Amino acid sequence: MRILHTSDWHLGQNFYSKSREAEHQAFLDWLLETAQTHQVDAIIVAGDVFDTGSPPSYARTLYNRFVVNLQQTGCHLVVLAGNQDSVATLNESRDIMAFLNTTVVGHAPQILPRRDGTPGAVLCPIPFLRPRDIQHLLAAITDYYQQHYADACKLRGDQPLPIIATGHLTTVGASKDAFPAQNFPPADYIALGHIHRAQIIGGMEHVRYCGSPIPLSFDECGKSKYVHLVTFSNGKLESVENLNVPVTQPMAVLKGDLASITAQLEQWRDVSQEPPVWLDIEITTDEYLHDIQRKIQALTESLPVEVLLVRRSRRETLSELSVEEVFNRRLALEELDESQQQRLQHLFTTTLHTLA
Amino acid sequence: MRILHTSDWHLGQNFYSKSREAEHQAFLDWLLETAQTHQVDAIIVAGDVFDTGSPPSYARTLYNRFVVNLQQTGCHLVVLAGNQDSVATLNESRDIMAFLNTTVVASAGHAPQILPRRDGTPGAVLCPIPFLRPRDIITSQAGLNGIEKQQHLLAAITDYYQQHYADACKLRGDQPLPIIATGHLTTVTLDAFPAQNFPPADYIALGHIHRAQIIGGMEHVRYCGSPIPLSFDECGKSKYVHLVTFSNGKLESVENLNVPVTQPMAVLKGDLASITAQLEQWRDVSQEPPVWLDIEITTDEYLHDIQRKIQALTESLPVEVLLVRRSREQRERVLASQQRETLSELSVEEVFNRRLALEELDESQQQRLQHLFTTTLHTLA
Amino acid sequence: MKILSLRLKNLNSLKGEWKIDFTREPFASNGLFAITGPTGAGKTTLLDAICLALYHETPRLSNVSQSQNDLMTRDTAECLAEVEFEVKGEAYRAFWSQNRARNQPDGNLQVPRVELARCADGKILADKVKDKLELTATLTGLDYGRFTRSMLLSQGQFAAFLNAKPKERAELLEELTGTEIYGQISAMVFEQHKSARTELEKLQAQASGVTLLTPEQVQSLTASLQVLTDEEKQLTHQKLRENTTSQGEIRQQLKQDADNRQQQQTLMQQIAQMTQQVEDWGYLNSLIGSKEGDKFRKFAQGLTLDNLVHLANQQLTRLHGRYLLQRKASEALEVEVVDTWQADAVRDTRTLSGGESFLVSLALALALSDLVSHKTRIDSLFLDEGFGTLDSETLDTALDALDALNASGKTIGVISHVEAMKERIPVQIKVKKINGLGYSKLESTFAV
Amino acid sequence: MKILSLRLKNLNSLKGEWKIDFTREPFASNGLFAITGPTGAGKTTLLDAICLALYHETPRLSNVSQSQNDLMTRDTAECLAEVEFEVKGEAYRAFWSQNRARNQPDGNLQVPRVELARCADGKILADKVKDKLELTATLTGLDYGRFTRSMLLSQGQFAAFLNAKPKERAELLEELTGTEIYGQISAMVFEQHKSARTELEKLQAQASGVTLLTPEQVQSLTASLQVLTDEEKQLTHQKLRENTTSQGEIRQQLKQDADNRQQQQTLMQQIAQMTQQVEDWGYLNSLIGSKEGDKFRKFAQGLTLDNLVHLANQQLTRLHGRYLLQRKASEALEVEVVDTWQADAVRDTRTLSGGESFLVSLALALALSDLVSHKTRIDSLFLDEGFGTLDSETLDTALDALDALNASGKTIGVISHVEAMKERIPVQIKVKKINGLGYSKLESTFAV
DNA sequence: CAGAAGCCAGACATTAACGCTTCTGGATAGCGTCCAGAAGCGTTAATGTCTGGCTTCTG
Ligand SMILES: Nc1ncnc2c1ncn2[C@@H]1O[C@H](COP(=O)(O)OP(=O)(O)O)[C@@H](O)[C@H]1O
Ligand SMILES: Nc1ncnc2c1ncn2[C@@H]1O[C@H](COP(=O)(O)OP(=O)(O)O)[C@@H](O)[C@H]1O
Ligand SMILES: [Mg+2]
Ligand SMILES: [Mg+2]
Ligand SMILES: [Mn+2]
Ligand SMILES: [Mn+2]
Ligand SMILES: [Mn+2]
Repeated sequence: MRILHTSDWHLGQNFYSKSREAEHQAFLDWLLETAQTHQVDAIIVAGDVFDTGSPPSYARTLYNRFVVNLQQTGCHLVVLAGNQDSVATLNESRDIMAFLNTTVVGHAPQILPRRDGTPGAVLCPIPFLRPRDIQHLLAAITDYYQQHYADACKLRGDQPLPIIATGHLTTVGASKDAFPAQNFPPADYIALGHIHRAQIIGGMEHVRYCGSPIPLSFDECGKSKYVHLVTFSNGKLESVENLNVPVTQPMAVLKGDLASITAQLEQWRDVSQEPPVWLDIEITTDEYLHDIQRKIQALTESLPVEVLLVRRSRRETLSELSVEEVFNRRLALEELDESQQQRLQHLFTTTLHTLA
Repeated sequence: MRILHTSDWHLGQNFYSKSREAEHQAFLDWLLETAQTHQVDAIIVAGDVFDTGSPPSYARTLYNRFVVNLQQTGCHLVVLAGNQDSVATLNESRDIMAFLNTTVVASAGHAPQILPRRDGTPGAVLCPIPFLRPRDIITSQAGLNGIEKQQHLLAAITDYYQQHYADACKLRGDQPLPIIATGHLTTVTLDAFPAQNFPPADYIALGHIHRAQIIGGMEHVRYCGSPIPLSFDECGKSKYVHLVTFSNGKLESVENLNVPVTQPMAVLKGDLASITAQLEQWRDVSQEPPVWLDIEITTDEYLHDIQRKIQALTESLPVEVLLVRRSREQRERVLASQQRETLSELSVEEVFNRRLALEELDESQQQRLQHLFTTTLHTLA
Repeated sequence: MKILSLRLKNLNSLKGEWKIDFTREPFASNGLFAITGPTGAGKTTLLDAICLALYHETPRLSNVSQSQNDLMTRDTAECLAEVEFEVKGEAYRAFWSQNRARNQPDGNLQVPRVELARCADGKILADKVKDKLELTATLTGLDYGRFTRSMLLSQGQFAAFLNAKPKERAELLEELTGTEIYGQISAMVFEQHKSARTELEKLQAQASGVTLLTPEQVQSLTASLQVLTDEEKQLTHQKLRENTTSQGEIRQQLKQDADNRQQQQTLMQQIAQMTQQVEDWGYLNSLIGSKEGDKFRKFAQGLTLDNLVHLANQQLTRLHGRYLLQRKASEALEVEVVDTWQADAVRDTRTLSGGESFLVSLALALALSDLVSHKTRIDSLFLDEGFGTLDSETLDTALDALDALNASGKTIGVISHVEAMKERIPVQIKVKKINGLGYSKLESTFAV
Repeated sequence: MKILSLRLKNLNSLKGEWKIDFTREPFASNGLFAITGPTGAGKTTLLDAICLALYHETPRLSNVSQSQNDLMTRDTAECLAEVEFEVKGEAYRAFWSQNRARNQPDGNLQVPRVELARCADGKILADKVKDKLELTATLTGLDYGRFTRSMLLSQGQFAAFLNAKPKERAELLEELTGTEIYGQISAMVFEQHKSARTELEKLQAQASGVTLLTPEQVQSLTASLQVLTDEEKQLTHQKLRENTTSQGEIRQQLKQDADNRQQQQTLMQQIAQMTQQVEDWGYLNSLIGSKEGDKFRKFAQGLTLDNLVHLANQQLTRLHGRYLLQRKASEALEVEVVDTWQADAVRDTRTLSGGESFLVSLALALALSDLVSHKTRIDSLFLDEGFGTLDSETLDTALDALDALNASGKTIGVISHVEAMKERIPVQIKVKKINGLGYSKLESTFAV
């Protein structure tokens, strides 16, 4: 039995005063076409469908159109609640979504039917376990997963249905507290999200990272932009497959001196390709931002490229400095001592977290 | 054929920081029960489904629950766009509401559609006209005038209605099917819509007026009105929802259905004694859901500490005071004084008498105030 | 109040013992003159010198004191400004000076030295800053807030009086023509009302600080007394004290509850009695004012404003027949212009043109100065700027009006960058820069 | 963002409909132009149409609405103002209008009708005030607040930026550049501190509100208990009843006192722990954070005021080389003037002459306009009266610097009264005053 | 060098900047509901002003 795995869609993300409508729609259409071609049994997503708790209108339209197109396929879709994503906006359509042959999410394991309606496998729906819902928290999440696995085993009994586990968390041994990797319940396949970078973990295919299907940042613009296919054979794992995704908005990163980068922009000399290439600029010179931007605009206005941000690799503009750095600069006039500064920085982190 | 005529739901509206979710859910379940009882086939709401462009989450949950519950009966639902709401917020669910046999016609340019009956036979022909934003039907032109815009917009909307009515008539052809048309505009401070310019359709559903009433004395143009009171000027009035009987392509009759008042409201006018007397009448009964009350004080005396005196008067009863008002509008000044008087030779007693002469008190508190000011003046000598 | 002499040292661009006196022939001929020169030469400085000598403050600097002093010329030791003025029939002298740490071009600033004395009398009327301010205010009849918009009209703030909020506009009219008691009585009334209200609030705190036993608790305690007493009559020594001890517990609680209610009942009686009085105190406060003459001060000064606008109308008709002024039907102290040509337009001063607003402000200042001619007469006027916005076909009429005023004993000294009056005004105090050295000078006849 | 057209009717004093287009035989080049005429002849009205039709607020009148519409000329019942402007190679169109009751010269007013539209497609993008005033700001990159001090230096407000309040300047800088996250942090830390302080209170009040028996009374009750205890052993039945009854009164008093004491100890432990909590927020609220985001915003805007003054110095060097602005070490951010001629003399901005202050303000406004250049380009500037105070040579240098600036895309418009400057300027939109009727007219090529 | 004018270090009456509280006009209305703006009073650290100890120049 076949499953498509994806996570960190992050619809409605304003990428530096830009939009993602066209690339989101293209990726969704590609996903539908691939699902229809491969005759996949069901679709799973590991949370973080929306950027924030109040996504823009077009994100809702994209998600609804995706679901409507999925209806004609007849497959099964399960949606989890992400970390930044609030469950309030997901629970709104829960009643309609169930009527439209898809499930959204404390819950009980559910049997996943095949295309003909026969029971194919069982999944473990676990949304983002909020600390209010549940050292102590590590044991809480561990034995919560243990209880869910016990419930799934009780539901299975002697049935040949493979067990699938879902979750939205980070684990040890992964790179961009942490649930230990070895503490996983003995399930056939466990799906993880919350990390846009797909990577190997645990040495066994029972736990795999799908990552994000779209570039959330220039740092993650690498080739590892895959979507995982998991296949099953008579109740046992068959193989794991990875899918290359198309790109409708290439990302380019530039670094070096002004002369070197100006030479680099000559590669895109009036190519006139239909997707405008978005540029990330990293200049090592000491020239001020307010006029180095004018210097860059003195050349980019003719090329078929668009400039997103300018960064100096190391007076200075507020865009160069972060909130934590400026707050630390504010603390230079006060006596940090030993604990006062620790308490103040912890409280400032709490305030910046509770602001959004 | 039976159809429900309602509008101005205004879901998620905040009324003096008080939510309307309870009464909205009560009306939704009452409407569903009435639909099941009367065996309706299609329901039309004539706009203002959402109070704001970005309604809160619970309003969306209420709307989804209502549409899910209406799916059980199998009846058709038509959702009209108002002016307060968001066309994008309606279109984000218009695409998916099609699978539920419900239609959202927020976007302009919607073609007429056949309303099927419960037996599957063609019942009527829709003319689902939402609120016509000027940005979707007219084009800006220079060399304009102050009042030319209103006439141009009126001509454009009249032409749109004429064209849509003609298209609906030619689509229905010759079958004796009733013609239904929606509307979310006011109809006869020189901004209105002439009554006679509506096409001679079988029945016209007009909204955006919270008071249910008939326009121009013509029987097939009706204002559904609000489902629940939305301000203190309609607290004492009963809201209505219309059902329409259709057969053989012609209108037969309509009947008004009283809306239960789950949250009673009242308004008070008068001086302190009258307000207290009217407020104390609630001591007999015990309202488990608190009753919302308005206070409109019309007097001339000070009433020091209104916000505490009213609270003390209402503390012993489950009467939630929401707002107060007083006839505070008053101007004060020294008159011309014959253009000859000067402050140097004028007396403080005279200026005090002039100040008090503007007030409506005559002797009762006048003597006490005069004695009080004499005492105040005597401490600086 | 006409100025007799000026003397400055190291003020702004100017550097070194520049003394001018109007007793000489060129200034005593008519009393009207003009000042010109390059921008920044010191045209405003030589007019701000008298303001400093009189009120220890400048229109451009909030204050000058032992700190943040910067009015002296850069890299100098001592700066002083001394003036002589005649109030009534006698001339006085005002003096101000400031020194560095040790007369070096750098160091700490020392406390200012002030002396107000009578000319040719040798009597030091004052030797301290505050006493000097009080004495000069009493004798001249002009505080800074009245002088800086009745006698001198610095550039940029000429429209301040028309654009002044009533809170600061009413104070000037209160200070003029006497009658300072209105603000005092308003402040005192507010203070006593605040006292009579805060006394009642504490009684409310005591009212809600007394614990009262509920009627259910009262009856339950009383019911237990009957149970304890009845079980006693059913009779051993052990249960005698057992019921009796519980009997005593209930009796005190009822006694304490009665005592708690007794204290509350008396206090509620007291609260009721002074409640009726504080009601009238608040009612009076609602129409007599609070704190710094918030209300009823404008009510008192409306008549003075009416007299001032009545005089300003007759002066402005002589100046030019474009507008008339009268008080508008608003609670705030406002004056609105009347369009003579339309004969019906009633518009507020906020919509006036720049030149017309300047003319209205000048007319108001002249009428205000002439209003207090009875006590502490004012016979001087200075205009830093404002004639620029006027065209040649109206500036001539303005100069003719100023000449008509100067026909009397009043002395008017104007400053303007416009060359259209270089021949109208005979006397000019030329000011020159020096080769871009950063300093400036003037005619050698005034140097010392 | 540059202006391509204008239209008005009965705006302030211009009866009939008038329209000027900056795409004709005049204005063919981007050369600077000027408007001249008699004072008070609607000279600023031509500059008021742009501001009104863009931001619903004239520089003089605070707002225009159904009430207090003093803008309209008398004996008229309708007015309107339309603007066509271009940005990023595309053109838009703003609009504003208002009528009276039944098109009569008297009666109440109607709600103004507005419009924002694209001139290419012909569709409209806004029709309500509350959305149009935000969409125009988002599109042009500047709202009324940034407009009035970045591309329209109205008469009398040229030095607004220099003399503006530090909070206003910080708000302007943060609104022009940067993200308001600093403001939200500052305004929210104070709310958290207020919540913590309020919840800390009402616990001390509860602790102090419960009456406790003093230790002497506790011993007095205990002493009476043992005193009543001894004679009951020495004991009759009636005596026993009254004796043990008094024992119960003391016992319950001691019992309730201990219970009341125990509750107070519980509150003290929470308050003592909470006193450790309150310092978490007190120091944070003192260092940063306040209502409306003042302290943290003012601290953060220094890093961008440094960039702004760095740009301003470079701009001013070619305009007036006598002064170089600097950012002085002040808690309230301010610009500091450094004198080149006086050997790096440092002094406050408030002690500057009118012309030099105008130059500094103009340089700062120009640098502020050019700071947002990388995001959006502003190619218009209409400086109003106040430019004529300069000396001829200084005015000539300023005009030459403006001409040098005009080599770029900026279409500078200058409104003043200098005869030499008006002769020098090629294009003049002359206004003709009427012969006493009170109205004004334009050239016959503009009326329509 | 002895002593006086000048310079440097302490308490007290204003004062200007938030902050709270109340009141009100504008954007919507078949002339009604909040949202934002303004005015006025209360707090408080900051500051100018008056008063008491060291130090260089005149006799
Ligand atoms: N400490 C100082 N050092 C040098 N120049 C100074 C100092 N204080 C003030 N100035 C100069 O004094 C001049 C005063 O000019 P002002 O009389 O105000 O001119 P205007 O009459 O044109 O308004 C200015 O040029 C100013 O820069
Ligand atoms: N309410 C009004 N009705 C008619 N005309 C008015 C009204 N308010 C102002 N005006 C006219 O509008 C003119 C505008 O002056 P303006 O020329 O723009 O100023 P400036 O001369 O400072 O540039 C006024 O001088 C006056 O003639
Ligand atoms: Mg000057
Ligand atoms: Mg002007
Ligand atoms: Mn993610
Ligand atoms: Mn997440
Ligand atoms: Mn409505």
